[PDB]
Parts: sequence; structure tokens; C-alpha cells
Amino acid sequence: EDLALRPKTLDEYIGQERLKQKLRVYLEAAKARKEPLEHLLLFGPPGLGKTTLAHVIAHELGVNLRVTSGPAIPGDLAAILANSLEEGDILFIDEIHRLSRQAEEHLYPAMEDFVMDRLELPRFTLIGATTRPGLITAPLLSRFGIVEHLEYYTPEELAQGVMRDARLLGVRITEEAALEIGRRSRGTMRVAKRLFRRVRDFAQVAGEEVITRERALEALAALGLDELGLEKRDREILEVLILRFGGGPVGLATLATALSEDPGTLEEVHEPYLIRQGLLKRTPRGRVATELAYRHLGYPPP
Amino acid sequence: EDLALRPKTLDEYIGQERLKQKLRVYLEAAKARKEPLEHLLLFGPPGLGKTTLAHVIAHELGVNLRVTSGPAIPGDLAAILANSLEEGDILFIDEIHRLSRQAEEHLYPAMEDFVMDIVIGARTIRLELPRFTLIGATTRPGLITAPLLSRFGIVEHLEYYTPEELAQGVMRDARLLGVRITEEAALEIGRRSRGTMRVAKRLFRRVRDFAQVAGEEVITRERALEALAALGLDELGLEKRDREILEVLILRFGGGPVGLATLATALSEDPGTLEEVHEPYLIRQGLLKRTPRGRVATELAYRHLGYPPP
Amino acid sequence: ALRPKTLDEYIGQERLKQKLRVYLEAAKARKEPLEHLLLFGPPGLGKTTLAHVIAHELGVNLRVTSGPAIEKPGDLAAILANSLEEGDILFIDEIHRLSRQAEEHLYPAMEDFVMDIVIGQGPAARTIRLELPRFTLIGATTRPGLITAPLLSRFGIVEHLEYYTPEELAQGVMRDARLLGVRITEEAALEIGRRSRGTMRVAKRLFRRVRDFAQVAGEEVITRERALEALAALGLDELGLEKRDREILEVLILRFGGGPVGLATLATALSEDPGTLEEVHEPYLIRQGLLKRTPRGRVATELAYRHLGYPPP
Amino acid sequence: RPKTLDEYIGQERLKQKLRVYLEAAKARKEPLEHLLLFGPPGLGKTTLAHVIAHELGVNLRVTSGPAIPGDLAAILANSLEEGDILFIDEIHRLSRQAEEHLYPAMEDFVMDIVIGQGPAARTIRLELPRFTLIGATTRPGLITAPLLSRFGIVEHLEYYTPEELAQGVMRDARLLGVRITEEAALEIGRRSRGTMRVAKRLFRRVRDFAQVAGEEVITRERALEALAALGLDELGLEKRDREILEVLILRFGGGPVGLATLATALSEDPGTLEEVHEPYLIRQGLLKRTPRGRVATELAYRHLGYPPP
Amino acid sequence: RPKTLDEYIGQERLKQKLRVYLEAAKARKEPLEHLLLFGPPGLGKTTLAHVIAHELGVNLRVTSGPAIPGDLAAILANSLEEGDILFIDEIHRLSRQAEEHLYPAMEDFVMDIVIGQGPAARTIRLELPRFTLIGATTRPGLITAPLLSRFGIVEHLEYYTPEELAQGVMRDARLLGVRITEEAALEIGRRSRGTMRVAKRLFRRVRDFAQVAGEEVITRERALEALAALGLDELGLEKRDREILEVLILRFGGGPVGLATLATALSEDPGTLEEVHEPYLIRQGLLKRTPRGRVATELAYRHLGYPPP
DNA sequence: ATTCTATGTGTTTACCAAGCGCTG
DNA sequence: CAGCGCTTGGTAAACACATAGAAT
DNA sequence: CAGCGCTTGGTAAACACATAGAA
Ligand SMILES: Nc1ncnc2c1ncn2[C@@H]1O[C@H](COP(=O)(O)OP(=O)(O)OP(O)(O)=S)[C@@H](O)[C@H]1O
Ligand SMILES: Nc1ncnc2c1ncn2[C@@H]1O[C@H](COP(=O)(O)OP(=O)(O)OP(O)(O)=S)[C@@H](O)[C@H]1O
Ligand SMILES: Nc1ncnc2c1ncn2[C@@H]1O[C@H](COP(=O)(O)OP(=O)(O)OP(O)(O)=S)[C@@H](O)[C@H]1O
Ligand SMILES: Nc1ncnc2c1ncn2[C@@H]1O[C@H](COP(=O)(O)OP(=O)(O)OP(O)(O)=S)[C@@H](O)[C@H]1O
Ligand SMILES: Nc1ncnc2c1ncn2[C@@H]1O[C@H](COP(=O)(O)OP(=O)(O)O)[C@@H](O)[C@H]1O
Ligand SMILES: [Mg+2]
Ligand SMILES: [Mg+2]
Ligand SMILES: [Mg+2]
Ligand SMILES: [Mg+2]
Ligand SMILES: [Mg+2]
Repeated sequence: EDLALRPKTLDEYIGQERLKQKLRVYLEAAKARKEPLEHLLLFGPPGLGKTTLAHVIAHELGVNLRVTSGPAIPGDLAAILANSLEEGDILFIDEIHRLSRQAEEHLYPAMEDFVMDRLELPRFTLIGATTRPGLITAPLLSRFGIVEHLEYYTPEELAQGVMRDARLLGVRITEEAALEIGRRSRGTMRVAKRLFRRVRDFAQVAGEEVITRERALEALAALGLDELGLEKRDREILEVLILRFGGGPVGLATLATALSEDPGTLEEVHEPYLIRQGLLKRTPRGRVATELAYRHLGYPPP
Repeated sequence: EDLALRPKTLDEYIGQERLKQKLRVYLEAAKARKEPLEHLLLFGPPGLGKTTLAHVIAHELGVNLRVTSGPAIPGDLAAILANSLEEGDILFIDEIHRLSRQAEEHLYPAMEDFVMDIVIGARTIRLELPRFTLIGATTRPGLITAPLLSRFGIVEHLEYYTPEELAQGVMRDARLLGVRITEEAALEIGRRSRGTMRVAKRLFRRVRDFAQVAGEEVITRERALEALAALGLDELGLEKRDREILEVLILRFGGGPVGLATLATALSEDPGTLEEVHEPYLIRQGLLKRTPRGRVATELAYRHLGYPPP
Repeated sequence: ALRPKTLDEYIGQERLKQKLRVYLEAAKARKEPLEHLLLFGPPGLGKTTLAHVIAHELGVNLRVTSGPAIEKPGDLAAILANSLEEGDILFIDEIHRLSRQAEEHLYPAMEDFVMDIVIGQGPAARTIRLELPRFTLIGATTRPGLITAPLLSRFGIVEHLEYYTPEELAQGVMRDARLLGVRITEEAALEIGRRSRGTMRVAKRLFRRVRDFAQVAGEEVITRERALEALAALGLDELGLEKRDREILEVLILRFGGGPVGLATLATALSEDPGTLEEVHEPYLIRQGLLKRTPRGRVATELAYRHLGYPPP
Repeated sequence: RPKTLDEYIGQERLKQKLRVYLEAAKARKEPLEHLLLFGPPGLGKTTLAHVIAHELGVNLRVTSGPAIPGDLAAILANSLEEGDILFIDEIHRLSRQAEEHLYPAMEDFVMDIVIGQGPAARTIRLELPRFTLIGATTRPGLITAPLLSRFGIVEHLEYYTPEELAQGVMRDARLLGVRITEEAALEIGRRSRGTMRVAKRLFRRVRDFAQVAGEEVITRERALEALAALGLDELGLEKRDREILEVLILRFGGGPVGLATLATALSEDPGTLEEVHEPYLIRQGLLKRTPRGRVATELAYRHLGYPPP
Repeated sequence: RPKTLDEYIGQERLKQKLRVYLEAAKARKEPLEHLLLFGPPGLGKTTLAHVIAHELGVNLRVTSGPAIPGDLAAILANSLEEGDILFIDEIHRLSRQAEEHLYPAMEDFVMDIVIGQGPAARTIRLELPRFTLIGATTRPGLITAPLLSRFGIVEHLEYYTPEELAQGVMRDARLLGVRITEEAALEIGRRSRGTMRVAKRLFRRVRDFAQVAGEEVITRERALEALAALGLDELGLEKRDREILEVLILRFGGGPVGLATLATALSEDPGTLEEVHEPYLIRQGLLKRTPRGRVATELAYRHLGYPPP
């Protein structure tokens, strides 16, 4: 029924250790003096645990959470702040970058002092989660007390997440299988959950009841994933670059035409992970395959 | 009658073996747990069977399917999601990339958790949607935002077809239309296609027109070859313009690096037309190379044109 | 000006006419609408007249529309759902000018003959699939590279218009004179066609100017000499070159010896932006064989030497 | 909420023909013709619409006149199946723009929809399923001739009787769990103005009096003292209407008076006197509207126990 | 909430002349010429406006650019007194309609008022008292030449030194009742970016860390440990800016990169990188913006402990 | 209901630089 | 071996198109 | 004394002017 298995306690939250230290310090300090938290902002690549952390913060402060969104919302944002906002409650605006300039101009004046345009608003904390903080206007971006950045997870944390999701769903999986699924993940929790669900479907169709390590490996091979998590399309991109063009500078148009691919999807979907993993370089004369790409595909380095 | 005859079941779908070997597993697993399929994205070059596969998936699941177009639809998408969604029904959007960047933000909270953020009036309220499936087919996945592209549970790529699969498609279309055709004629039409099902159907229709005008009743191999030669297609599907491009490259410029503007002006052709209409298939077949110093004709071009290698 | 009404009156595109005749006959025999057609080529070759001729041959109606005319998808929906009957032909000139949002509304309209529209304007908005009659779309464009690949793959028949031989331009000029009441001879028409650049509209323009010159000269029949004098007055060589192209060739032959000159050096010598010399003057010179592009520079061919009355190398 | 036509209280004359029309429509497997229901306010035309829809076995689309021009297309194209029923309460309040968009959809079942929106864009004609439309207006005058011309069946809602009002009071008492005798409900219905809302309100007030009195059953007499304490006659006039008649008869001799002088005498707003109290003084034969003023009829003299003029 | 010019923290260069202008205007019993305050955002121009108003002894009317065209007329008519100060924060956001209504009120103290609400109607010229208008903006570019020409005094706000930021931190600590030493406040001010809000926020974070540690006094070592736990460098660069510099220098060799490639390498939004992290990397000499991409200067190499190019 | 203004986004265009061959 | 010429590729800066929020 | 002529007075029904509202 539910596949987005969100943890509810900060102890169930897994991977953001250096963020968790500061968050625990701030939350203990705010609870010690019976004072509401400062305004908080979360940003990072998609799928890393912004909304989950907002809900966990709401639970840990022990108050209610009022969830809204930027696309959902100028004259509207002045209503939720007073109509259904209690003292100490948290207002969570997910995807806050989409919020209008006029709507933003009616939000930060109510952030420094809890009054609008007098009407006394109760003590409240604003939590904003977005992928593009650069779209938030400087006046609104300057009244955020805490600004935090979400980092990529290590394979062990991804394995822990896979095991927890398996236990909640009711699937018997081994430590090594979860480690393999986490290793093949792209440092992202959502990718790990998706890969685990695909392996679960493969095992269920095959009739297996326990996902042993070899069963996980064969399921991932059927999915078409390397030891680095590369799909078939990424491997084909690297192979075309190495063979058809000698691995030297190519360019976006030439490489896209050779691969029967759109240049935009080659540049904004497939390339970033190869660049992160060190299998590709964006030389000013074009794209270049690194020695790691040569050795990963079983080719003699130049 | 109809010219876009689509298969209805996964058995009639012809040549996506690698994709089907996993799609069958996913559908069987979804049916076993009595749960709808996780969200799906189909992408690839035009003419390979994305919309047909979406309809086939809808038929296989047994649930209804609602068709939407990406260019058709920011706040509207909330209305379409809320008004006309039933538990298990598949929602299908073609050209999902054409959705504005503001209109996918509304799809963000309704794909991982099935609850929407809407404002009434009062204040903000949360509308809980039924457990549905969204299928999106697009040729440019790089125009879909990263969060939405991450919300998709299953992402698949449509690859090209072998000549035998194109021949099977031609035979199926012929038996559906009411035209008799030989195995070898269908194989020739498939070989002259550019690995695309739409191209194969179009070539078959042109050959049928030629044979019907000529008065022939059964399209044999010889009649098919005559019709294809009348169209002006080689054994690799090259037209006359492609042969002209290769001949001018080999003869006038010596086959070496030339460039785009020079080669286009030597042809009295627009360079954009040359690079976007004729060049990609020549590159795919191996008859042309985009070297850093210009366009170069490969040895395959020399052998195909019947010219001595340099 | 004057439009032919049948495929026999259409002057001089033989391979296209041979390909098109069988398609038209087959469509007529099967009592079915014709496949979608795309006509592309350089301007002035007769795309719109071919569309009208095809519409007359099929015996159906023709609705003419322009690419920039359709600003919004609502206009396209109104045209497709109301103005068109079963088997009618809708002609869009300069398809590549269509906006991509409106260009992508045509994929279902041409493949499935259904159109997806959102109506309701608020919380009551919902999607409808307007059914469409089995119409036919003919599209004319000069820049096929600006048409999206899914759209270009949906055209059943795609054809290219070629330049006219001087004899065909002479036949067109003679037809225009006969339909206009003039008494031009064959040699004058052939000369007017030769000075043309393989285009019909320029041939008609030149014939009309020669007619004006001859009429004010008092002659009742346009002889070859009168046509030559009128064309020289208009400023055209025996190959149709203007004065600017002629002086470009003169400068290249003299100031640089006719050898590899390069684009920048020649442009500076001629005091021209090398974005006008390359795309307005060079293409026709290369077409006529008067100029050659070399990895070292621009080379004037021997035919340019002979045409300009200069000694051979 | 009644469901079948036999559960409806007291529209016997209308129900007799409604049964025939509905049976004939069902036998042909064809949607019923468009229906218009006239009647004074307070008689329950929406309940009759619901009963008709249930009898036909078809869903509803309820909408009032002043609801939102273009929303008519939305409501017609969103949730209308084959033979669906659309009920437009207060159909004389529709705007002229919204009125000149419905009769195409009544005579031909085709609606023109604005598709481009925004600036002056084009429209498309769209086909709708065959449907029946029920209209309910209390002011037939504001219904234009073209709008009235497209309605196949036109019927009138008449005032109830003391017995049907008594049945309604019994139904309400049974729903609320209050014990009431037949004659008490008959008295309550008699003192109502042939309207269901008035009968229910009177029953609730009598219930309050009886409950305060600590009585477990409401009999005839207890209803009588409750209605006497409410200040009501055997005809339904309050103390204010009796005061109006007595002022008209005694102070002015019953002759023509005029709105301003009578209102000044009664210390009441002239509009309040004209639009709240007078309409039931008329319709009972107790008052007249002469061009020279307001006159009291002989029925007013008889009712108040005064000697005739 | 500072009140007088002596209580203001650190605009020594501006205060030295502002005191003279205020004294000269006060001695003449005449309001001072309209003043325009330039400066980067976050430096506190509204506090200086309040201080100026208090020193002149007149009332202040706070207004912003997008306040509501006719609201300017109201604020100029009703709430202006002889010598009153009208402060318009964010004055380059003022609409052109309100733009071509304020310059007659600055050069002649007369304004036209629309009297016929509704249709076009007519206007009447009205006389205003002699007042001073104080404008504040961060972007001088959007100030048109006619608007800039009518300001008698134009002055610039500049970034504070670490010592002035330390004084502000001490004032905030005293207001909040937290004991902090001289050197700790100096370190907090040094690790800020010449802005008061940054210093206050850093002080609050150090306060949270010290309170969790259960320390009654924030000394120097506690401040240094807290600011190290925040990933702050001696220049105030966070971990993300140092990572940007490291990626630019190591992965790309420091040469031109471009926004898209660098953002892809950092897994960041290009607009986020350009508008939130780059501006302080510049202005410190650690980054350059070439037409061929972004380049790391020698200061970046020296700062990160890397060998020079 | 139309007009106008803004902002955010998709698409195109104009430098600028680097590299390979010829050169004389 | 030191200009001259052509050819590719990427980076930033313009356009042009929409929506939405505005007043009239 | 029984029409004819005038003079007053009140009652209801029209106008005409505003606002507000809505797209
Ligand atoms: N520490 C964690 N433990 C368990 N699950 C986690 C954790 N962090 C993230 N997730 C999972 O990450 C998934 C998606 O991330 P969310 O927390 O829902 O929001 P988000 O990741 O910010 O969204 P996007 O699409 O990446 S912008 C959820 O299904 C969570 O279960
Ligand atoms: N596997 C298949 N079996 C049978 N017919 C097929 C198959 N794949 C494609 N076709 C036919 O090919 C034609 C075009 O295929 P589509 O799926 O409509 O195009 P597409 O894949 O959606 O690409 P576009 O233009 O980007 S939407 C239709 O007539 C289909 O019936
Ligand atoms: N004949 C009836 N039988 C049963 N319940 C009725 C009847 N008439 C009205 N009601 C009740 O009246 C309520 C609905 O209001 P109605 O009085 O039906 O509206 P209406 O008849 O249109 O009155 P007006 O004049 O239009 S406000 C419901 O509780 C019905 O049960
Ligand atoms: N120099 C200063 N001396 C004392 N308090 C100051 C000073 N600068 C700012 N403040 C405090 O800052 C608060 C007012 O906000 P400011 O920071 O002054 O707004 P601002 O000066 O306009 O900065 P920005 O860039 O416009 S957001 C009050 O609490 C003031 O006490
Ligand atoms: N084959 C032909 N026979 C006769 N006239 C022609 C022929 N081709 C072109 N023309 C004439 O030349 C002109 C070309 O313009 P038109 O065909 O309208 O647009 P385009 O510039 O796209 O060709 C027309 O006026 C037409 O009369
Ligand atoms: Mg986002
Ligand atoms: Mg598509
Ligand atoms: Mg054209
Ligand atoms: Mg009513
Ligand atoms: Mg500001």
C-alpha cells in the first residue's frame, strides 16, 4: 500500500551524520530554553531526504506540522499564517523556490517579527526545502537562521536503508545482497529503494523466498547494471566514445548524433554521473574518456 | 480504413525482446500482488513503438487508460489529476517533456505519495488521490526536470529493429490491409527500412501503390525490387540524395575532410538540411565520419559506391 | 500570376511528376484520401501551384494556411475541427515557422486523426480527444532541417523540387506570353530563361520587364536582339550574374591572381562583411562553376576566365 | 429525503400524470422531455426533482441560477451520461450570455465551447449525450418566450392541505423521536400557510413548549395552548396581521389608506408591511389593493368578529 | 534599536559628514535636501534613517517601493508635517506611474490629485509642506537620471570592519543576556562577511553550541571550536565555497570552466552557484569571470595551501 | 475583459580559442 | 617554421514565448 | 337642483442617479 517508507524519529534517520550532529545541538538548545527553532532551509540534489528530515524535525520538536507548497500558492500566503497556525507549530513550504516574488515579499516581513502589516502571529518556525536556492530572492534568503545541505550517502548507509525497507515490506534479504544493492545505487536513497524493489519483483517472479547474494547479483545483471551502477545506455555511450572516436575530444552534437540520442538528454541525464565517477571529462575541445573508463570496459589504456 | 494499426497484446508486439523480457516480469509481479504498476517512462528515437507499447501495457494490466498530451496542458494538471482519476487507472501523457517546468512541480507530490497540495477558498488542504500509474513517452528526456525524472519507478529505452522484425511487421500490416506479399519481398522492404517500423510501413504502402497501379495482384520479390528501384532505394535504403552526397564527397573533394558549408554549397543544398536530414543515417550506417577536421567518407562508402579505395 | 490547373500543365519536374502520378491514381482508385505530403526546395520553384494542382487532381477542396498565421494551438484546433471535411486538403506554407508547442499538436492529428485539448478554465478543466476527419496535410518549406524529427517522420510522401532547365523556363515564359497576349519568339524566351537562376518567378519578372521595354520601343514582336538589349539594360550577364558578382570575380582574378585568396582577405579587399559574401554571392558562383572552394582558399575556375574575357592561366 | 414517488407527500394531481409520463419514458427506453416546474417558494421542487431522478434511475446534476457564462459548458460536458438529469434551480436568474448557450444544447444537443480562451479566440461545436433538463422558477414572468418554448412538459406546484402538512409533521416527529397525536398534527398543519417549512417550524416550537412543560406526549390540547401562546388563530395569522386588520378597520374605517399612512399608524417599515405581511392577507380574501389605497374586505370583518359595514 | 548618531556602530566616514549636514540644517531652521543612500543589501540603511529622523527631531514615515500609484498621493498628503521625513526603502522598485508623480513634489512641493474617482475626470494641484525625502536602494542602475538629479545629498554605505561587527555582537549578547568576551566577538566578526545579519546569525549559532556544552561564558576557544564545527574558515568561507574552489583548481586545472560544467561537477544548480556562492568568492579575489569561463586566481591557490600555477 | 509588465525558460547567435595542414 | 586558412566546439548573451498579477 | 367647471390632495407608478460587482 505504501512504498515511501518515511522514518519518523531522528534515530531512524540514517545517513546525514554531520548534519545530524548540528541538528541535534540546535534542537536540544531550542528545547532547553522553551523557544521555537530558527527558520530552516534545506537544499541538495533530488532524492536525498529533505522532506523526510522536515517531518523528522517536526516530530522531534513535538509540535504539529502544516504542509504546503510553492506551486500550490500573493494574497494567499497571508491567510495560512494566521488562520490555522498555532504557537510553536512548523510551516513547511516544500519547493519554496517556485514561490512568487510578490508572495515572497509578504513572507520575510513576517519572519523577522511575528506580525503582519496589529495582528499578533504565534511563535512558529518556517522550514523550506528546495533544489534551487538561487531562485529565492536575497531578502527572503537572508532571514533563514539555519541553512543546511544534504550530502550523498555511503554504500553502507544505503545498505541499511535497503534492509530497513525490506523489513518493513516483509522481504527476507541478506546483508551482502543489500550491500550490493547499495553499491549499485547512485549515492541516492530513492535509487536504492527503486533498485531493491526491482530485485524484489525479479525474485518474486522467480519464486525465491530469500534474496541471497547470488540471487541479487543475477537480478541486477538482468537489470543491466555494472559494479559501478552504470546502465546499458551509459556503457554504450562510453564504448562509442572509446571506439568510434578514439576516446579523444568529440563534442556534444557529434557524440549525440553517433548515439542516436538527443544532445540535451545526453548532457543532462547520462553525462553527470559519468563525470561524478571520473569516467568522463568535459575538455574545452570536447568530451574525453579517462583511463578509468578504459580499464572499466576491459580496454587497453592508450 | 486505418493506417496506424496498433497491436493490442504483448504477444502481437514484435521485436522489443530485451525490453519485453523485463516488462513481462514487472507485469507478472504487479499482478501477483494485486497492485498497480510503478510509474513508467519510455524514450527513444521516433517511430519505434512507444505509444503502442503504452496501449499494450494498459491492455495487459486490464485497467482503463486516459490519454493526455504534454503540449495540451500549469494549474490545469491539478484539475486533470483530481477530477478523472480512478484507483488503478493508468494516466498516459505523450510528449511529457513539453510540460512546463512549473506544471511538473504539481506532479512532484502526487507520484511518490498520492496526495496533492491545493488551496481552497479557507486555507491549504491535502487531496488524497487513488493509487494510479503514470506512463510518459518522450523523445527528449533531458527536458524533464531531475526530481520528476527521479520519481519514475521504471525507465526503459526503445532500440531499433532487425530486418527480420521489420519484415514481420510488413507481413502483419499486409495481412491486416488485405494485400498478398511474399516472404522475400517483405524481407527486402525490411532491409531497405532504416531500422524503424514507421519507415517499413511507409515503404510497404508505397510499394503497394506502385504494384496496384501496375496491375499486379501478388507482390513478389521481383515486383518489390522494381517498385523500390522506382522509389530510388539502394540495398541499404539510401535515396538518391544520399548517393549524391557520397559521390560529391568522394569525387569533388577527394573524400577527405571538407566541412559543412563547403559540402553544402557544392550540392546547392542548405547545410542545416544536409546535417539534420541526410547525414545522421549515413553516420549510423558507417558511410560517413565527423572527424575534427571535417566530414570524411569511410571505406564502406567506397565499397558501396563501387569506387576503388584511395 | 497564372496558375496551371492540371499535372499536364505543370511545366518541368519530370521525376516528381512520375512519382506523383502513381500515388494520385492509386488514391483515386482506392477512394481514399492521399497520404500527407511534404514539398521542400529553394524558393520560387512552384510549391503552392503544385499543391493547388494536386488538390484539383484529387477533386477535393484546398484550405490554405501559413505557418506564422497559426499563433496558438486554438487556431489550429479550430481549423482542423471545423473548416475541414472528409478527404479535404490543408496546405501549410513554411511549416518550420510553426511554434514547437503547436508543431507537436500535429502528431496525433496526423497519426491517429485525434486531437488532445484541455478545456474547462479552472477546477472543472479536463482532457478531451476531438475526433478529426481523414484529411490530408500538404506542407511546403525551404528549411527542412527546422522541422522536428517526429513531424518529419509522419509525412507519408516527401519530395524535393529541382531547379528548372533553361528550356523549361523558356516554355514557362512562352506559356505566360500566350496567356498574356504577347508575341515573344522562341529565342528571346530561351535567352530570358538562361539569364534566370533556375527559378520561375524570376523568369516571369524578367519576361515582364522585357515586355515593357519592347512595348515602349514600339515593336509588336519581341526578337532576340530586343530581349538582349532589355536584359543588358537590367544589368545581367549571359549567366545571369549581377554587377556585384562580376566585380567580385574581377577582384579575385586581378588583385590575387585567381589563386587561393581566403574569405577574410577577399572580404577586406571588397570591403564586405564575410557573412554576406559567403551566403548571398558565393553559392550561385559555385553553382555555375565560376568559383571553387579549396582547403587553402577560394579559386576562380577557368570557366570564370573564359566568361570574363581574360587570358587562360 | 423521499426516494420513490409513493413516498412523496401531497402532489396528488401532479403525481398522477408524472407516473404516466415516467412510465411512458421508461418503456420507450428514451430520456424524458425537458420539464419546467412552476410554484410559489417553499413547496419543495428540488425534492420532486430528486424523486423523479430516482424513479428514472439516473444520477443528478444539481445547479442553481446564480452559481458562478462558460460554466454551463463545463457542467454539461463533465458529468452527463446518456439520459442524465440536469436540474437548474431558479432558472430565471441565468444571465443572457448563459441563456443563449443552453437552448442549442436543448434542441440539438450541441454546445459551442471556447477553446483558445484569453483573447478573442475561436469556438468549436461539441456533441453531448441526450439528456433531460428540469427547471424550477417561482417567477414565470422573467422566463423569456424562447426559453419557455424548449420545455416539453410544464407543470405547476400547488399549495398543500392540512392533511398532507400533518403527514409531514408526523414524519418529522418520527425522525426526531417525539410522540404526537393525529389531531395535534392536524391542528399544526391547519395553522400553517400551506407550506412545509412553516409546518415544520410550528412543530418545532410546539415541541419546545411541550418539552419545557415536561410532557412525554403531545396531544390536541397541549398543541392548542402552545399555538395560543405562540399567538396564532385558526387561520394562521399572527398578532401582527390581526393588528394590521384591526388598524385598517377601526382607525381608518376600512377605506383606502395607502402604504405610508398605514405603516406610520402601525410603526412599521412600509416595505416590511408590503412584502412580509400583506401577501398572506391577500390570497385569503382579507385585503385588497385599490389604486386609492388598501381596503379591507367583508371577510376581514367576519373573521375579526366585527359587525359588517 | 539605536536612537542617536553617537550610538550608531560603524559608519564613521558617513557619520563624519552626516553630523555636519545635520547641524547646518538644524541651525538654519530649514529641512535638509533630499538624501539618497547607496549600499549593498544587509548594511542597515533603515536604522540610519531612523537615527537621522531622531536627530532632526521630526517624525518618520516608512514606505517601500511596491507599497500598493495613488497611494503615494495619500502618503504625501495626509501624513506629512513641516519638516517631516519620508523614507522610501527600495526606491528603484517604484512604478513609473508613481515615478512621474514624486518629482514635482520634490522640486516644487506641489502634486496633482485625482479627485474624480472612477472615470478619467480631472485633477487638482495641491501644496505640500517642506519635507525631506530619504531614498535607499541597492541597485543604482535602475535609478533614472531625472530621479537621481533631484537628490541633494548622495552617500554610500560601506562594509563594516571586524571590530564594528564585534561591537554589534556584544550589543546583541547584552540584549540577550549572554556573557561573551572581547576576543570571541572579534573572531565572530572576523568570520562574518562585513554584514550585521551574518554576524548576528553566527553569534546565535555559537550561543547554541555553548549552551548545549553547558558553558556559562563564551570564551575564545569555545567560539573557535563552535565556528570550526560550522565548517567556517578564517575568511568566512563555508565548506561549499571551499569545495567550489577545490573542484575548480584540482579537477579542471583552474582554467576556464563555465557555469554548466562546474555546476554539473558540483551537483549544484547553476543559478544557485552563480547567485548564492560566486558573489563572495569574487570581491575576495578568489575567482574571476572570463568570457571563456570561470578562472581561479593566485589568491585561491595561496589560500587553499596549494602550490602556485 | 482587455492591457501592460514581470519573470522564468527554451532556443538561437555571435565570439573566441585551439588545432591541422599547408606555406613560402 | 611562422603566417594563412579552415574547421570544430563551448561559453555567454540575446531573443522570443508563455504565464500571471495589474489596473482600467 | 343636477350638470358643469375648477381647485386641492393623496396614492401609486415612473424616472433617474448612484453605488457595487463581475468578468
Ligand atoms: N535517512 C533516510 N532513511 C530512510 N529513507 C530515507 C532517508 N533519507 C531519504 N529517504 C528516502 O528518500 C525518499 C525520497 O526523499 P524524500 O525524503 O521523500 O524527499 P526528497 O528526497 O528531498 O525529494 P527529492 O525528489 O529528492 S527533491 C523517501 O522515500 C525516503 O524514504
Ligand atoms: N512492435 C510493433 N508492432 C507493431 N506495430 C508497431 C510496432 N512498433 C511500432 N509499430 C507501428 O509503428 C507506427 C508508429 O509507431 P508509434 O508507436 O505510433 O510511434 P512512436 O514510437 O510513438 O514515436 P513518436 O513519433 O515519437 S510518438 C504505428 O503504426 C505502430 O502500429
Ligand atoms: N413533499 C415533501 N415530502 C417530504 N419531504 C419534503 C417535502 N417537501 C419538502 N420536503 C423536505 O424539505 C427539505 C428540502 O427543502 P424543500 O422545502 O423541499 O425545498 P423547496 O420545496 O424547493 O422549497 P422552496 O420554496 O423552493 S425554498 C427536505 O428536508 C425535504 O425532506
Ligand atoms: N549599525 C547598526 N547599529 C546598530 N544596530 C544595527 C545596525 N545595523 C543594523 N542594526 C540592527 O538591524 C536591525 C534592523 O535591520 P537592518 O539590518 O538595519 O536592515 P538594513 O540595514 O536595511 O539591512 P538590509 O541590507 O537592507 S536587509 C535592528 O535590530 C538594528 O538594531
Ligand atoms: N510548373 C509551373 N508552371 C507554370 N507556372 C509556374 C510553375 N511553377 C511556378 N510557376 C509560377 O511561378 C510562381 C511561383 O510562386 P509560388 O509557386 O506561388 O510559390 P513558391 O515561391 O513557393 O514557388 C507562381 O506565380 C507560378 O505562377
Ligand atoms: Mg525543486
Ligand atoms: Mg514524442
Ligand atoms: Mg513555402
Ligand atoms: Mg425558494
Ligand atoms: Mg533591500
